Amino acid sequence: NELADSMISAEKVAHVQLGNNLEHALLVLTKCGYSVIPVLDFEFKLHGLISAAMITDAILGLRIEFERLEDLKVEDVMQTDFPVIKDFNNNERIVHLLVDHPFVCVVDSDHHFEGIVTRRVVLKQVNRYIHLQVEEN
Amino acid sequence: ADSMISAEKVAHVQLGNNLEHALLVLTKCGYSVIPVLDFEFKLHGLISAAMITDAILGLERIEFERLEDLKVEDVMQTDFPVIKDFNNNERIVHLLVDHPFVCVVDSDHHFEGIVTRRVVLKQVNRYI
Ligand SMILES: [Cl-]
Repeated sequence: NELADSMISAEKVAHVQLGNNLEHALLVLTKCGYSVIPVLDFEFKLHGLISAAMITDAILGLRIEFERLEDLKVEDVMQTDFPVIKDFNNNERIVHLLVDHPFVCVVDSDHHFEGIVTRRVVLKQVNRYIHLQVEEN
Repeated sequence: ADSMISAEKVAHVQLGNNLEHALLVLTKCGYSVIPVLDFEFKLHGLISAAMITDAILGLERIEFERLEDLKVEDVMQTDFPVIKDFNNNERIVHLLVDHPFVCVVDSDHHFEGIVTRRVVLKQVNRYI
C-alpha cells in the first residue's frame, strides 16, 4: 500500500474555485508551495489545474497587463486536459502517469478531489532499492 | 549521466535583470524554476514566479509596479545543491528524493545543465 499511503491528502493541497479571479489565484499559488494547483467547484469536484505561467501568459500584451488579473476567471486559463487516479489497484498505470506528470490528482468516482500522488514516493523506492543492492553486495 | 538536460536547452536570466524580465522569461520558457547566470555563464541562483511574487506581496495588494525596481539577485534562491559530475550516482538519486531537479556545474561554477526526476521514472516504467 505504499503508493496509496503516500497520497497527500486534499486538505494539505491548496486549491482555487471556479469563478475566482486570477489575482486571487496568483496569491494562493504564491503562498502554497505548489507550482500547479487544482481548480475545484463548490462541490469540491476537480475541474482543472492552474499555474502562474498559465495566468501570466493570459495577460501578456503587445506590456504584461497585470490590471486584467482582476477581471479574468481561473476557468478561463486553467488546463482542462489532465490525468486522474481513481484507485490504487494498478501500480504500473500510476508510475506511467508520473513519467510526464510531476503529480497526479486522486478523485473518487464522482470526481470529488481526494489528494495528489507525486514522483517523490517513486524516488524514495528507487533510493531504497539502490541501498538494498549495496547491502546485498 | 546521459539524461542531463544541457544548459543551452534551459532558459536563464542574468544578474541585474529586473523581475519583470524574469517573469516574461519564466512564462514563455516552460520551466517553473530557471537559473540566474553571469557573463561567464556561472550559476549564481535559481528564480521562480513564486519567489518573484512573494517579494511584491504587500499588506493590502500585490504591488506589481515594484517588479521593475527589484533585480533577480534580490529574490533568487542561493542555497541549492549541485553536482559536478556523475562520479557519485548514489548521491544524485538521494538528492532527487527531496529535489525535483539538481543543477550540474563545473569546479568554476559554470552552468552545465540539470538532472531531473523524470529519467528515473522512465527507468521504473520500463522495468515495470
Ligand atoms: Cl518532480
